[PDB]
Amino acid sequence: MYGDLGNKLVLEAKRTKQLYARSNQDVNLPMYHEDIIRNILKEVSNLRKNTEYLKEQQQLGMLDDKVAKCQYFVTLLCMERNKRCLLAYQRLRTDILDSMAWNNNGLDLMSSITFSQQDTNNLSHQEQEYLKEYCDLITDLKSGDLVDIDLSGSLVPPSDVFIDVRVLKDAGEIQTEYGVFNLIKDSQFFVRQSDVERLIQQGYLQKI
Amino acid sequence: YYDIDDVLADGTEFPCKFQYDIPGLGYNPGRPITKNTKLSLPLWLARILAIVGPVPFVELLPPDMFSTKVMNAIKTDPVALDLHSINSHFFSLAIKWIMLFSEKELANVVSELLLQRAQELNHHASSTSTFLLKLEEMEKEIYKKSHESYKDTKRWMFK
Amino acid sequence: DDDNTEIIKSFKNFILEFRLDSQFIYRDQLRNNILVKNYSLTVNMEHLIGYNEDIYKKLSDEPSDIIPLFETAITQVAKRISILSRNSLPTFQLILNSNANQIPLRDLDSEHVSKIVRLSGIIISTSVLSSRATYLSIMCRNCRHTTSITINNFTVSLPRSCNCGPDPYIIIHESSKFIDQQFLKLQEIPELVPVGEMPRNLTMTCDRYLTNKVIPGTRVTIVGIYSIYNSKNGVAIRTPYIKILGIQSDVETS
Amino acid sequence: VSPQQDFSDLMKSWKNERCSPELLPYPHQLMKRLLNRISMQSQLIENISMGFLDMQNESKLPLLCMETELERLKFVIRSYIRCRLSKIDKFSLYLRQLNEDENSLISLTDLLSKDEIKYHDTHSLIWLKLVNDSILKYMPEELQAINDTEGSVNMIDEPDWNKFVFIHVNGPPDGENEFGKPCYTVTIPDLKEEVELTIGSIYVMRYEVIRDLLRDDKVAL
Amino acid sequence: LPAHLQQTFSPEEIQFIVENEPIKIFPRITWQLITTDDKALNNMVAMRSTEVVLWIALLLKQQSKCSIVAPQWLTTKELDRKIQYEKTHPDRFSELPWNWLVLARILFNKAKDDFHDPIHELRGKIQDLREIRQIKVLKGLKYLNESHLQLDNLSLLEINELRPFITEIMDKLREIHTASL
Repeated sequence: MYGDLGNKLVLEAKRTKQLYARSNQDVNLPMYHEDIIRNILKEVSNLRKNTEYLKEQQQLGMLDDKVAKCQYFVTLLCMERNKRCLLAYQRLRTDILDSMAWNNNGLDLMSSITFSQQDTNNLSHQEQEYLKEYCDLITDLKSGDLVDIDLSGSLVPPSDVFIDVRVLKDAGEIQTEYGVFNLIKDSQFFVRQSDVERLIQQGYLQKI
Repeated sequence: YYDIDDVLADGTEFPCKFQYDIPGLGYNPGRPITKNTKLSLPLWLARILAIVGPVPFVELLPPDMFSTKVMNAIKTDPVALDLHSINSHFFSLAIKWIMLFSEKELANVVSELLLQRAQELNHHASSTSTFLLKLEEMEKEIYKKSHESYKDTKRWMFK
Repeated sequence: DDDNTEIIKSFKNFILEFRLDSQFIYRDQLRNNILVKNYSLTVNMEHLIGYNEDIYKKLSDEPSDIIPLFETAITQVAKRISILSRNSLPTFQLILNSNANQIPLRDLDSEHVSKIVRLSGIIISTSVLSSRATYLSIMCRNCRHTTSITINNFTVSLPRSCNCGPDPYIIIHESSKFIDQQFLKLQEIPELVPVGEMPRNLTMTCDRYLTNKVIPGTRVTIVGIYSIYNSKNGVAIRTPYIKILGIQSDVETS
Repeated sequence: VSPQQDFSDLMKSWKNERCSPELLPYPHQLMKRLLNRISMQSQLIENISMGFLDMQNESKLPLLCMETELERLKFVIRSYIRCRLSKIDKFSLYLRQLNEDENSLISLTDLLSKDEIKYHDTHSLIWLKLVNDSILKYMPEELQAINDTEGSVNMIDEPDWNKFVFIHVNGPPDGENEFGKPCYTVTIPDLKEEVELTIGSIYVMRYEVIRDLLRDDKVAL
Repeated sequence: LPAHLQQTFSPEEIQFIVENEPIKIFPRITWQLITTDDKALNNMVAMRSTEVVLWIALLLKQQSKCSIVAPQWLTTKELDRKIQYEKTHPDRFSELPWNWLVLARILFNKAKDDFHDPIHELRGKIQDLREIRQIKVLKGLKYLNESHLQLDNLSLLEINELRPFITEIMDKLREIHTASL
């Protein structure tokens, strides 16, 4: 009853891992809960308020009682508990997030971060600032190499090395890089792995 | 710690009675809590109250889950025993309580139970039925990981 | 019985060598079945008839004299897979579900008796389980002959020879291995073909792993052999039942 | 010094990396000569591909070969570093505590890449900045610092040296560490008596007992 | 962020690895190329065997410009001595190329017409040697203790499939036991 709201919150955190697990991974997190954590923050503010109040009270009334210690001990733990929840949730949220910023940006010619992450505005803007700052953070890693990378792509090794891509209602032709593949619905291109990696992440290509 | 299983593991209630009186009850209008009151506490706070004192603040009365009836029943047929009903956390939990109370006796017991489940879980690692329903959450997670390695290695086996 | 050796060799050669490109569907069906402790196998007849036309030519001829040589044939295979040496391993039940041609309930009249018949009807009520026997020991009331009788399927009287007589053989129930049985009773579907008359219901015996597979009231399509039992109620007038191997419920049904 | 060897060491590093529970030293001496080498052949193949069109009013094979090869090896390191950056994402705190302490070897220019160090500090920064305007406002006074309380704990974890890693034992025999009957190495676990180790057989154990064997590359993972 | 798997290798990645092993070939052909790691070759002579890396043999086999040799250990008459030697030492896993599963998948997809008696034989043999060996692993896995295991000679794929399992419940098992002393 004392610290249990955090147990319920992480209990809810669990279900997003369930949605990232088997899964299938489309992202589409329901929302970031600002309300329930606001409840948590009001509860914890309550706590630390009574804490400094009693911290004033030992200075006068309690007179360093053996019992007093407990309040600064036990209730202190509660602060930690909320923290233990609040970060555990939060890191989970960054884990479901940064990976998404990894596997797709997105990808050639990134060329900008847009239309991605169906959560969009529904997810908190505090995370989105972190996010845009994070893909800005990875742009520098993109700028050190000189591989070339394409780090974002090709998690799965090339074979061999030409494939066949079957158009999937995409228009097209937007293939400007390397060559004008001239995208055309209902058209399969006997194209190497090179531009396939880049174009498959977008949603144009279908069968590898 | 950050993983959800641990922070959820700390959420579980234990029957721990107070060694001492503590006015300023945070649970309601006592105001103090009379000595030797039996109050259920989650593990997170109760964990360091047994250490800090040279007499500790709490007795640590053994949880109903660890009742010697249970630790006996798990020595018969673990494979048919239902863990998911009792807690459901066991290994995530029991691992803490074995260190907290420093009990040697049951190590040899649970160290056995977990082999006996697993010699069964390499059996459902091959491609459920009812059984998948009675695993402990964390154990269950390992079942995902194994079943996925196998499934993926089979899907690689052909085309 | 060199012929049974000849048939069983063909069944082993059908399980070990069968290839759908390239996994062996059956051989892995087997392993993945013994591990979960299912102790069953489901053959797909189309693969069977694809493999040899011959063994299906005999299996649609005299099923009840053959199918158990197929059971022993497959359990002799699980001996070489599930374990290795140099127990106990029950002889697996096979469940074969295949398309063929649906034979409606009204159209079952003699003539196909002891020939595998696929059909479709809504189950009325399921009868309470009861055990038949599989392997039971027997001792004599006098000379005390210890006889282990392997009873097979698919009634069978006990042997009278080691006064002595007429039938001095006791069933030892402390060592006897038992299986289960069900008795579905199925009313043909209301769409076709009731006409103006109440629809007939053929009595069916499921057994082993198909038992309790189906909630009464769910449409199904049974496969099984068609056969007749006595059950005094003349003359002679033996009454019809459908042994089931094996049952498959309609989509899905879970 | 041979290319093939740098590659075998690249693969070796890659496996040892994805296996072990924790981070390994950043091997710049090699990884940089490969980061120069690929910049060379990627320019070279585009040059020969462009010069090829001049003899055109033949065989695309060594070009296709070459290019496929380059796709393979440009995959390898990209897996490598895309992995290490993850372990940095998990160990950022631990590494920080490892940096503030004197002993023994901190990040420097060695333990992490000159590229990786940026990733580390910036990620760390923007992470602290995220949690700062999110849940610490509203800031507990004891919890101001991210570090051990202790308990529980936090992180600290996870320099976990006891975790199990499949290991395959390989290395040149003098006939150093071979005590018989078959061969090297010791072993001497703290909790248990030596097995000890046989070289033609893979033996799974803790990462800590074998870390020195790992350093020497006397056992592959 | 590797996402999957991540601690264990991917089934594909172990082929990605094994294709780095060299094997002999029979080139139909009679630039340069230096490539990087190959070291080979002077122009390959037709009807002459030579040693090259795998992924290139496979590459040149798609174009059917080269005929891969069968490994001396891949044969049914050869495999027979191996299952014979395997049934008779229920404890040890015998002698394995260590890639044999993955070469058994790879060389059968394309090269299949090059083998002498490839059809309906060897696949029957290795699907078997990949049976009794697997159950022998599951029955050798009851003896689990920390910290030791002899997995002796064992395929890379076989390692990779069961890895999360073993090295997870070893991390629940050894975790109580180290910590209870």
